[PDB]
Formats: sequence, structure tokens, C-alpha cells
Amino acid sequence: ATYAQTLQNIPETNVTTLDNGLRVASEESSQPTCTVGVWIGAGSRYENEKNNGAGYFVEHLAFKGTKKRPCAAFEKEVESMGAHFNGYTSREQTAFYIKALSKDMPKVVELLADVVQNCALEESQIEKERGVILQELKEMDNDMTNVTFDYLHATAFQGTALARTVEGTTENIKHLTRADLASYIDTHFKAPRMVLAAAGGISHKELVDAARQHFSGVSFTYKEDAVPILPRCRFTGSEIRARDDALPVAHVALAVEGPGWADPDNVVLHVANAIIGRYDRTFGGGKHLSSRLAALAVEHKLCHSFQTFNTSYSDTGLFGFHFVADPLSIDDMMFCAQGEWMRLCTSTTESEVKRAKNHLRSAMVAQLDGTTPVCETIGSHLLNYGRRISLEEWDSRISAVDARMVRDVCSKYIYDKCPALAAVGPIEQLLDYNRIRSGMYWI
Amino acid sequence: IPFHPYYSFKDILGLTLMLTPFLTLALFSPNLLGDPENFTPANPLVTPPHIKPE
Ligand SMILES: C[C@@]1(c2ccc(Oc3ccccc3)cc2)OC(=O)N(Nc2ccccc2)C1=O
Repeated sequence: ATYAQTLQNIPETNVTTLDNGLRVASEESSQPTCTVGVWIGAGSRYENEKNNGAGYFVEHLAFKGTKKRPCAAFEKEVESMGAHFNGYTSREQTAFYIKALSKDMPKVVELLADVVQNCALEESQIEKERGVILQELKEMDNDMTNVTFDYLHATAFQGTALARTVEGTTENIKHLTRADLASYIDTHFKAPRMVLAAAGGISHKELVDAARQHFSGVSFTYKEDAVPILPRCRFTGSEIRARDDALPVAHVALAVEGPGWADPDNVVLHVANAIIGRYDRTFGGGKHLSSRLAALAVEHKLCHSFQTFNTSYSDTGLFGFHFVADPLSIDDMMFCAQGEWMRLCTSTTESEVKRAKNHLRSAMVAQLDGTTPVCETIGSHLLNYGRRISLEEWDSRISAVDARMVRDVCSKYIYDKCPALAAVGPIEQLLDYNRIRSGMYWI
Repeated sequence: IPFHPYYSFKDILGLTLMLTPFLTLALFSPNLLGDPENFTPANPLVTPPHIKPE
């Protein structure tokens, strides 16, 4: 059994569309346990100034009970069957999924449908969650990494929809109405914009059957079955500096505009990010790590950690890096980090990509380690590519990448571009934008 | 802020701004500031009527 053969012998992903426009996909295995859920193409980006934080507010009630079954009843039923009910809401994507015994795939599907369609939106529960959410905002306000990424979007996409955070504003949370949440749900949780995904030991035909039975409510007009294209979010080379010398370490995030899901270049960017990789003070590897930046970080004690990223979206994305450092080592870190980015565009090696490619393969294989992670892939894939992409296709694409390709693609999105910068904490040593902007050319 | 490029650029600008009058004077009015008396070889026995410094 060779890597290739194992990739080809992986069960295919089945997809079937209902008349209402919903899509049902699943990957079959021989596991007594499974995961199934509905991936909705909704999120903060779809909200506006008045209902920002609604999709999040909803994410809080999506588990507090439906019309057919109030809170206690809803919970008991799920708990008593050993099933796990989780989910999340992001900027362009939302999800509600359940982990359970394949033996219950059908009852689950019924439960899912009931959650996405008949949420009780208990008037009293709403005021109760209003206070919970407000506490979660204070908890997250201490999460530098997330404060930093929020700020990164706040400036990189200033003036637009991606600038908003997923959780929403304090004013919105304090005044969102039972009607607003309701409106949100009806406006966005719609068949053509949803995907019923499942993985494990399940019959695609049994899945699609229960699907037909519970995901009904078809649409009449044309405006109800058309998936709205969102208005473009303008990228802006800029920076937001939130200084507080009272914080122990500083977080910095720099990024250029990314291509967006459908673009093939993304395979190259991910290889590129693989070369620079990531690091943190507990990587036993130490000073021998392959990632040059990681090596320098260790030798010069440049940071506590650093990480690259290539966040995608429908029509845009953020390609960059983030690091945490002591107030006195920020400048050298940023220096080396930008240095490496220059190296990418200019002097990438075949060896470098050979390694990065292997690293990338095992990384994609890791994101399919369990029923939930695989289910997440399916949901996301159909929702972003409108079709599942096998590990064999990815590997096909990854294999085509070479040093020259990395250089051209990287030169394309990085070289001499105006980045977006977010710095939080004791950031006095971080030099100005103009200085950083110069680190964008020559290497 | 870092001296470069803020003040390196500001300084180079200030340089060319003052360099114009300097060159204009030197190239269009070379003798505006000097005493015509200095175009006459020093004479130990005759002192100029109106000795005036730069
Ligand atoms: C250019 C000049 C000059 C430059 C700097 C000076 O300042 C001082 C330098 C040393 C000692 C005292 C003053 C003074 C004169 O040199 C010079 O010979 N003169 N001419 C002059 C004419 C009449 C009286 C006194 C001087 C200057 O103006």
C-alpha cells in the first residue's frame, strides 16, 4: 500500500441536491460513530451596522431549544443519547454539527433541521444570553491573538464588511431584538445556502432520505433560491497600533491581500507558508529547525512564538504572519520575518519546496483525522468550491509546485505591496509604517 | 520617529530650498555681497575712505 494507492482507494464523497436547493454530501467509512451537521454560508460579513453580532447571538440560542421541543427536553434528548452538540459562527461561514452513533444518523438529521428551522428564540432566553455574550466579550478582550486578528481585519478591510468582528458590537448586543434574530435566521439559514454533511458509518441514501423528510420547506419565488453575491471588501495597506506598555508581551500581525478560495494560487501560498512555517518556545527541535525564521528566533530569542497564515474567503483573503515578542525584540523579529518573506519571492530553493510540500501533504491529511474534521472539510468544500476536493487532487496540485512557482506567486502577492498591520501591547520598538513598507522590497 | 526617512527626506528638501537662493546669488549676482574695494590690490599707504566689514 503506497501513499498514492491509499489516496485513490479513499471512498468518494457523494452529493445530491434536493428540490428546495439544499445539498447533501457525505463520505462513507466503516465507523460505528459519526458526525453530521449543516454548514451554512452565513456570518458577520452578511450582517451590517445594525445587526452585527446577530449570527453570534443566534449561535447562542441554536441550542437552547426549538418549538417542537423546549430547552430541557431538547438537551435531555441529545445528552441521553451520548451525542455531542457543537458549532460555530465566523465571518463567511456558520456551522452546527453533532457527533453520535451512526445508528442515530437519522434522528440527528431531524434534530439538526429542527434547530436551523424552528429555533424557539425564547424571549426570556434572549435577555439571559445577552448577559452571557457580554461576558464572553470581556473574556475574549484578553485574548491578544484574537484581539490582534480582529484589529488586522478592522484595518485591512476598513470601511467594509470584513472589518466587523464575528461577535459584534456592545451596542448591538445590548439592543438586538427577538425580531432581529428571527429576521437573521429567515434571511440567511436557507436551503440553497446550506450543506448537510456527514462522515462515518452512514448510508448516503439513508442520509438523503431523512434529509428529504426534514429539510423540506421549498421556496416559491426566484429571490428565495438565488444565493446572493456579497459586495467586495476593499483591502487597504494600513496599520492600527493599540499600545499598552502594561501588557507583558507584544502581538504583531502583518498581511497582504489574498486571492480568495477558488484561486489555484492558494496551493502555492500554502506551500510558501510551509517553508516559513511556525514556532513557539516549546519546539524541542530548537536551533535545528528547518524554518530559517524559526532557527533565527531560537538563536536570537526573537519571539515567544510566530505563525504564518493564508486565511481565505469568497473573493479575498489575508496572507501574513503573527508573532508574540518581548517589547525589546520586536524590531529584530519583524526584520527577520520580513526578510524571509523577501527570500520567498526572491531566492526559494527546490529543497525548500520539496520539504514544504511534504509538510503540506501531511498537514492536509491531518485535517481529516476524525469524523468531525472530515465532515468540516466536506461542508466547507461544497460551500467554498461547490464540490469536494479529494486528497488525491490536492496532492496532484501540490506535486506540481516548484521553487520558481513559489517565487512568482509570492512575488505576485507580496513583493512591493502595502501591508496591513496590527500591533497590540508594548509596541514602542516597532518602527513606523514607512520603515515596514520598505521591508517589502529587495531581499 | 526614526530619523530615516522622515528627516532625511525633510533635510534633503530643506537643502534644495536653500540651495536655490545660494546658487541664484552666486550665479546671477556674484558680487552683490562683496566690497568693490577688494578688487584693488592691498596698498599699505592708502586706507579706503569707507572701511566696511562683511
Ligand atoms: C570677514 C571679516 C570678519 C569675519 C569674522 C569676524 O569675527 C571675528 C573674528 C576674529 C576676531 C574677532 C572677530 C570679523 C571680521 O574679515 C575681515 O577682514 N572683515 N573686514 C573688516 C572690515 C572692517 C573692520 C573689520 C573687519 C570682515 O568683515
